[PDB]
Amino acid sequence: NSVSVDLPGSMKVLVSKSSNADGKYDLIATVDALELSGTSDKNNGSGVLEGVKADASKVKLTISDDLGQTTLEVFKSDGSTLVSKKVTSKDKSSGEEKFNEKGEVSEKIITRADGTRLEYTGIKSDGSGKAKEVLKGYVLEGTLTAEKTTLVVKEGTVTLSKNISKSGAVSVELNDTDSSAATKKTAAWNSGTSTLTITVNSKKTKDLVFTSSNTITVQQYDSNGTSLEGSAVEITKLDEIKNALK
Repeated sequence: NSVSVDLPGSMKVLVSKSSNADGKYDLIATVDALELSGTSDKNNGSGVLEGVKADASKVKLTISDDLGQTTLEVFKSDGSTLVSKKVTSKDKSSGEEKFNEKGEVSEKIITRADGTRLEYTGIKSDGSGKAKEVLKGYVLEGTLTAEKTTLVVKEGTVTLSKNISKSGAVSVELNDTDSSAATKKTAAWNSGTSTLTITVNSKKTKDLVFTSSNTITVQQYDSNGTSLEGSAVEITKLDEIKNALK
């Protein structure tokens, strides 16, 4: 008469209806094809379950006390060193890591609640590596250091750099090697509205907004260079970012 409990990370746990003589509850779960089991001092499905892979790697599922978060770990066959770790947090975002022989992270894939991703690969012991942000319709590529992620789009002599600091703060910059005052793009970043305003020949030409929904929109200014015109258009493909940089 166990009770099924729904968990973050698309998993379920069965918890015993009543406790044992020690006051503890039995837990069972099946993850992929793997049977895991454990015992808990709570009655709600939280606690620790363990099992093994067919190749003898140890597996542990840890469910936080309030059911808000789950962690699914795989270890070497003696249980000592991590091989992989997936944490699903209470917003249903996830972080999935792989580790090298010394337990150092070598890959980290972050999936946000909206499905956009940050993919960090080839991570070295200094926390540097390759980076990709996977948006709806397009990807942005660049690098990771312990200070920031920098994602880069090039168009003509313009380079657009989207920075995500180690703290998560976004900033964007634009650099153009065009020397002609008539055509050279410059830009200013407004952190309060997450907006990059591009200027050419001393007039504002467009606002690129990096939204909290992990989209980018573009809106043009009137020929006066002071009032926005029309309405902002959501970028759907990388070509449209490049178009905004022409």
